[PDB]
Amino acid sequence: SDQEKRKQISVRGLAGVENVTELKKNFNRHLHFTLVKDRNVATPRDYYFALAHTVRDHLVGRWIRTQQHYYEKDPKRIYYLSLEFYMGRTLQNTMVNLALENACDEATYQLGLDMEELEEIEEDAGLGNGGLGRLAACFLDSMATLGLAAYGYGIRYEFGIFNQKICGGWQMEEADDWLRYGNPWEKARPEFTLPVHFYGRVEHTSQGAKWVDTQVVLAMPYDTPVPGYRNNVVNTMRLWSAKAPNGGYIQAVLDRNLAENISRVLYPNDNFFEGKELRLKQEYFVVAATLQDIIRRFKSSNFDAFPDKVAIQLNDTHPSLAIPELMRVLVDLERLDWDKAWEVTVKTCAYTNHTVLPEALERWPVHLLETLLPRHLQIIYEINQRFLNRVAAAFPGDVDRLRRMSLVEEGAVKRINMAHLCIAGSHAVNGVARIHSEILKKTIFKDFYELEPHKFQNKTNGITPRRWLVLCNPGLAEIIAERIGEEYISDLDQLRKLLSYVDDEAFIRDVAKVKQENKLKFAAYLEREYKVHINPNSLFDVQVKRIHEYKRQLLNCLHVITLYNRIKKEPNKFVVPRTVMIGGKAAPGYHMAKMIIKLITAIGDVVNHDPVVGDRLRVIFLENYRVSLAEKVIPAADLSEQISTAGTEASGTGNMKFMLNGALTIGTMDGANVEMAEEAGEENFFIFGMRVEDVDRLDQRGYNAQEYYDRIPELRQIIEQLSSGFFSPKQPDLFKDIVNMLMHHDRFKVFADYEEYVKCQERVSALYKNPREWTRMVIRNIATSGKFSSDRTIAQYAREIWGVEPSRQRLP
Amino acid sequence: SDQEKRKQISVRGLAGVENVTELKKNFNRHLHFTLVKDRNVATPRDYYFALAHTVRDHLVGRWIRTQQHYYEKDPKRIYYLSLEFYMGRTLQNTMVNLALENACDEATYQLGLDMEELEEIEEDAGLGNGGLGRLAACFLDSMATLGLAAYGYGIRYEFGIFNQKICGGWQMEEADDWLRYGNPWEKARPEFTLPVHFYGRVEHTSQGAKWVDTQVVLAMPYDTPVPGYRNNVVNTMRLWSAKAPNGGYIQAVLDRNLAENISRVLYPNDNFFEGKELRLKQEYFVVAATLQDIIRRFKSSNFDAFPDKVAIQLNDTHPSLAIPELMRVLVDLERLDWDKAWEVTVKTCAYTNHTVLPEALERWPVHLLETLLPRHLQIIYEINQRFLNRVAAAFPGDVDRLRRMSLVEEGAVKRINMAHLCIAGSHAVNGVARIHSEILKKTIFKDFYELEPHKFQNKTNGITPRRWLVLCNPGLAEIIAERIGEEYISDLDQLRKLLSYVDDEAFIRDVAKVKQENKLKFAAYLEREYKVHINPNSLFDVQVKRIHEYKRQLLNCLHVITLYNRIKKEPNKFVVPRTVMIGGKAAPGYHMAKMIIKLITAIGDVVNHDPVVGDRLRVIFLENYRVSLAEKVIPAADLSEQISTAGTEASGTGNMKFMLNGALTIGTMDGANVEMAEEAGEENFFIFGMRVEDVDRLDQRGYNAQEYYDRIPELRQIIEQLSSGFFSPKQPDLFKDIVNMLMHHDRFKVFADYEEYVKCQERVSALYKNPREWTRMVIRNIATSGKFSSDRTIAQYAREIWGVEPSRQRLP
Ligand SMILES: CC[n+]1c(C)c(C(=O)OC(C)C)c(-c2ccccc2Cl)c(C(=O)O)c1C(=O)O
Ligand SMILES: CC[n+]1c(C)c(C(=O)OC(C)C)c(-c2ccccc2Cl)c(C(=O)O)c1C(=O)O
Ligand SMILES: *Cc1c(COP(=O)(O)O)cnc(C)c1O
Ligand SMILES: *Cc1c(COP(=O)(O)O)cnc(C)c1O
Ligand SMILES: Cn1c(=O)c2c(ncn2C)n(C)c1=O
Ligand SMILES: Cn1c(=O)c2c(ncn2C)n(C)c1=O
Repeated sequence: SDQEKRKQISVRGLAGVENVTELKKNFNRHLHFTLVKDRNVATPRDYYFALAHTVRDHLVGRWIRTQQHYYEKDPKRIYYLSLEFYMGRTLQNTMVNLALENACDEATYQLGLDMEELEEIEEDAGLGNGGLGRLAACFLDSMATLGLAAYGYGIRYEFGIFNQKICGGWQMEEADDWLRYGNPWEKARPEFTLPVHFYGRVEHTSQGAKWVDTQVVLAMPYDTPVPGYRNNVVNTMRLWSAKAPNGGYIQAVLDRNLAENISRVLYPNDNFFEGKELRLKQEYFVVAATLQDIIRRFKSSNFDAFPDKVAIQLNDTHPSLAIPELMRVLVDLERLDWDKAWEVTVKTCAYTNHTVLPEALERWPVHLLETLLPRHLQIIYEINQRFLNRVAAAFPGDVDRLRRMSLVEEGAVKRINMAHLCIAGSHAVNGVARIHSEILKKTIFKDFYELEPHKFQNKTNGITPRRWLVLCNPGLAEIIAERIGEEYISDLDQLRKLLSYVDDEAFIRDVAKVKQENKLKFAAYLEREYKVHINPNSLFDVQVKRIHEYKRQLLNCLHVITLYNRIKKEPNKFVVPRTVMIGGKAAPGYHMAKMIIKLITAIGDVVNHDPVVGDRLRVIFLENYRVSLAEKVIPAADLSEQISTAGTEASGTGNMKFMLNGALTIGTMDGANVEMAEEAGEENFFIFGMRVEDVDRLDQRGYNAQEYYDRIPELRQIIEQLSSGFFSPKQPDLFKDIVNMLMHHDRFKVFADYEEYVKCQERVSALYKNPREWTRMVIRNIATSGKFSSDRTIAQYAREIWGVEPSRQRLP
Repeated sequence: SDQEKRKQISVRGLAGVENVTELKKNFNRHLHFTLVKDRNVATPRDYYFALAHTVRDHLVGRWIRTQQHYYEKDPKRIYYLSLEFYMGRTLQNTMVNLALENACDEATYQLGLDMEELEEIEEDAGLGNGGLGRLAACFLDSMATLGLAAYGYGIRYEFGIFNQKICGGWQMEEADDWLRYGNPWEKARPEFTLPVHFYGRVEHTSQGAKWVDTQVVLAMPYDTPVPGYRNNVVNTMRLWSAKAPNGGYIQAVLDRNLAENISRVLYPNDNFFEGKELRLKQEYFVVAATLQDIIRRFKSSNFDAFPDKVAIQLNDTHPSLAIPELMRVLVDLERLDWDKAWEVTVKTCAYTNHTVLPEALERWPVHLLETLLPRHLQIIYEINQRFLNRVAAAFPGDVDRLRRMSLVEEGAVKRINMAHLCIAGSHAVNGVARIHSEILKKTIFKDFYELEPHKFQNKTNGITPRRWLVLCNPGLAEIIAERIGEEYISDLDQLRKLLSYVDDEAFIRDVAKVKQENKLKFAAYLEREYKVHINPNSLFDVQVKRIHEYKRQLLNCLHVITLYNRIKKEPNKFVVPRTVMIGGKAAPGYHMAKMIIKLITAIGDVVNHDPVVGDRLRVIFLENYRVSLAEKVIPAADLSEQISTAGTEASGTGNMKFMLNGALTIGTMDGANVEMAEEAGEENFFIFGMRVEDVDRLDQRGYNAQEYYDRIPELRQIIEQLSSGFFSPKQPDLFKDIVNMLMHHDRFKVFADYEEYVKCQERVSALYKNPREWTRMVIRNIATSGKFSSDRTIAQYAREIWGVEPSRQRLP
């Protein structure tokens, strides 16, 4: 009796067995009881919510069963700490991974509703800036699919990356109020709310050190379920929210907003460091809370065993404070000896580097750290002293090496090099692509690689074949399925078997049919939502990614102006029709990126209205590029632009998405482009321009953009057009800053790759003129994209870093 | 087909038929699917939520059916506009009104859970300061129970009235974060979000006037269901939330908090005007949005008929801007002629006055109104000019009357008298108790009553017998039920039949048993939650209400010190044991009220620890008095303190709650005390002190507190104790401000009612010495409390103001 009567309370029976009858029944239940509405007044969004709740209900039993499982079994747990999780929409992905997509589709049909229309109501969970944030998301999905006891820990931003609008040809930012109508996926967990301390001071009592007189901010966790692919595994992504603890009474209540501002907005900086204190607060916030929850879970089924049960993976140096924080807790609170604590920390943490550009790396002024986190700065200084002590003993007399490896950067404003802190405190540091990992060992991390070679590894990036194929390209996924089955969805290497169809007329006809369907659908979407008309019988040339100087959208601009100038030159000469699409957001305070977006639209203003050009060349800027737009435009792309200056793009992932969806790649030998060309065969790729050693040689003697301007008539014509106001009649000097940078301050040598790029583009159109051959080369790409599935990347992290074994064994 | 297939989507079948089996089934469903939890990790609060969701599900079918009904039938709609709705908890009230209390109680029993424990997890929706806010709440409940198409419109405050804590004997305020774990009762309605304009300017174009260049703030409505008593009627309370519309990008996103601050906190001022701009914003916010929604509903099944379909009731002058706003919309937007629009407005609005104290009435400086609401000030000036024109024609030559009746108050700071605006723009102005309504006609509103006598009415306040008897006092409700049935719950006048039992030994034994049970329960609650020990065999003397000078808690203080001094004087003389309880909150910036709370605890510090006093007299301050605490302490009260200075308390409602729950009243002839004494018979009451005419006479010759001090030795002793530091040893002069006020600046003549009060208290204890006679007099009170049920008050408002007929006919 009594406590035995609570056995009734169980997950035992849910909404049935996963079919149409019960699904409709539950959709109805949610529409009336959850939305307190009826068919007469239900709005489309209401219907979207009804469906989402019905679908989420299917997650619960598995969600609870999975966490119970990890508790029972107690496997080593993997913690992915990141300040970004670019998740995009969840509805379709959840249905796909639970195998409910067809049933929901039928159920909503019989209820007279259109599921596709409803799925469009859901807005992106854009809690990320780009690559790094999307990778976290692909990683969550792969770890679930691989049966890993993995937890994604981040910040629940009230406002994700701003929604971009184009006004007058310029980018205008708008707050991304994504939680306005609520979030059907998350589940708050008040009982797990934790305190995070700021400021205060440090007093050294008999015992040890004490952090006193601090300002407290509470961290409330919100759980979102992450389902593996049909294995009945549902993992958790825990995002922390800032809550105030509990000039007059009124103002004091209004001021609660100050402490809760911590989790308000995602800093919109992609590959750029801004040392704003609010950002440092967000970083410590997610770290402190996350570590408390990790230790709690560790204590609930001494610290010697911590590394055997815990793996903390740092996505960049953003959550690097986890290293000194873990030490603070172990030494200050758990009273462990410094060295034993240090051993534990290094064995627990592993750091992932995502770039090599100096401006993108974190260097926090010490004054900011001493006022905001006094004891962390003290611990960092002690970590430094003991680390430098080791290099001094390993390289006696090498004082300059000491200076270069120090965690502290002397100068006008003393700063703390976060990347150095991570290497000292992690047992593994990794690059995200073979070429990037190698550059790390030879350049920026060279000193460290010499002191501890074992520490450095490579983990080439990936994307999940679920969201990035099955989800976004059902057509491609089905034709691939009719030939080789469905086992590829969680074994992408099987795509290899498609090579056997390179000469199959049916498959060749199918691949091209699917691509043109997607191109048709995307064109319909653009005209409906933006009243933008694009020629579906043109070659879709697409470059989507954040606007950057290093990504060289500018190089792409030079090419489209060349295409236009050549046409005007020889109007009656035939050219492969092209629809050049460029999309991506610019960080708010990044002037040049904002100038580039304006140049793109400026070019379009001329090109798209020239009667002699007509249907032959259209240049359009895809507004507000985000995960959901990527799922639409990438499957409709013919040519994938991946033209970053060699050695600047650590890896790239969009490149992989394009390859997996039937697009041929034109790019440099940079990041993962190198490994993609190796997998398909360079004969099936469109590699061009300088190689890393080539830019290095150019650097040694000096890059003089004037030389290329003096030597290339076609290039001179374009710059003259830009300078003279040909693309800005009403404001002639509008692009002077772009021209000036190109001519005298181009760190990315655009002019130096112009000629080879244009010629390589000629060969792309030459191949496009032959559909059959274009299609056959596409096949050889898709068939070799298998190594770029995040399941492979994750399996390597697991076995080579975390020390855990992946598994595709389903749960009941 | 197609649209005929959507007929399936219906409320048709819910969680069954309202019994234990299905209830458990649904509680379980909610615990797993709604809370994403299971029995192993479910927290008590989780269980509280599970139950609340299960119960709320029972509301939906009725909720939808009721609104559908009003749409179909299209009755005249009643809109209750108020800046406060003191709703307290909803769980029990919902169960009670739906007749699910027993089933839920059994269902939770079989699931091994304790419903009472779970109900305590829910916190108060304290969106009110006191009487005025509670009245709105009682009114919502009565209008539902009476089958009226009524809508409560207010502001969804993120923070209700602060939670009061006592530290060092003083009140400390804490933000009331009532939405922390969510609100299971409300349902947001994004699709009904509306824009509210501020600042800007007015330009007069050909057509008319235009309000341009304004700052916009969005108003998102949240619906809470309000169930009638077992009639299947569920009405709506719509509360608006502030949302920003859509120094750098980051700061701009953080600054969204400024516009959303509008609905952040409830101003904690009870009976006091503070002209803060943020308050004016809240007032316009609720008015603008509410009126847009009202006109929408009016247009969706010309304006001549507006008054026949709409009734806007102003709870005080807080939402008075509704008058100029309705004119603005009708003239500016709907282009109606001024006079036709004015006719419409007056016929639509009716104003309710709640006080007579000058400091509690609204007078907004014109400079504040011209910058924040330029066109409203213009419309107010035009309303004034035309109103003054009428009085001038009705009283030719009376220029001073013009000056006194003007909506504009000249002087250093020109201001707008809101009360005057309401009288000019309402077809009915009403007081809240017979004596109050009469004072209005003779004093403050005299000029207006002379110009338009038809306009002035009285509507004596009430409380709902559901929350205030059935809910809070099940014991009393049951014994009353076993004698006369249950029809009284919605026909309180039936309580009259209890007079027939005044000499029934069974009933007399029962009434006293129920009261002692409640006294026992309350004592248990106080010791458990506050480790406060109270003698259950003492007479519970209780004064709970907001701390005020006019409510005279100070007079009560003088009495308890007298009780203590008399005991010390004659230690071995027998005295009726008393537990004097005083509770209530002080507005943050109200010094004297804060000094009073400190004096109360100070007195307790001496009294409660004097060994010679022992169990004979205990003085305790009930911390954080709110609706839920009222439901606990009032049913356990023996003596109800209602001692405001005659003519200051417009009506009071707590007085009614005490009478309905078996407590005898000691009070002045003020507010509704007068009508309560009339109903029970003054022989069954404990009326004392000056009458209105007595304070007026004292005012004419001047109030000299020194006279009473010179003439009353016992009074002199107390003041000497206060001044000398007897109740504040460590800080001798701690209460000098209280003494000084009493001696020379007492607007409420405490000293003048001291003697009669003490003597009247003697007669209370004389009666308490005779349980049988005390109980019989209690019976005669409860049996005559029937006129004070809000159902009666509401029925009068309906028939005499709104022009609609109440009804107890159930819906299917
Ligand atoms: C006690 C062991 N855990 C387990 C079996 C969980 C569970 O049943 O979760 C289901 C409701 C999704 C889960 C958990 C525990 C308590 C409150 C809320 C959650 Cl969510 C966690 C966690 O940290 O999240 C566990 C852990 O490990 O400490
Ligand atoms: C179209 C007529 N109304 C009606 C039958 C309602 C209803 O079915 O409500 C149920 C979901 C609780 C209700 C309504 C209408 C549209 C969206 C949300 C609500 Cl809530 C209202 C309202 O203003 O609240 C109605 C009104 O009158 O305009
Ligand atoms: C994949 C992805 C990225 C990263 O793209 P790269 O071209 O590798 O820089 C950025 N944004 C979105 C929305 C993505 O889906
Ligand atoms: C009824 C009520 C009031 C009003 O009480 P009065 O004594 O009439 O001033 C104030 N506060 C609460 C919590 C109430 O329930
Ligand atoms: C110079 N600069 C910036 O100023 C910048 C930026 N991203 C954001 N900002 C503000 N990037 C990438 C950049 O190179
Ligand atoms: C003088 N005074 C105040 O100063 C006050 C108040 N309520 C709030 N405040 C700030 N009351 C009722 C009051 O009489």
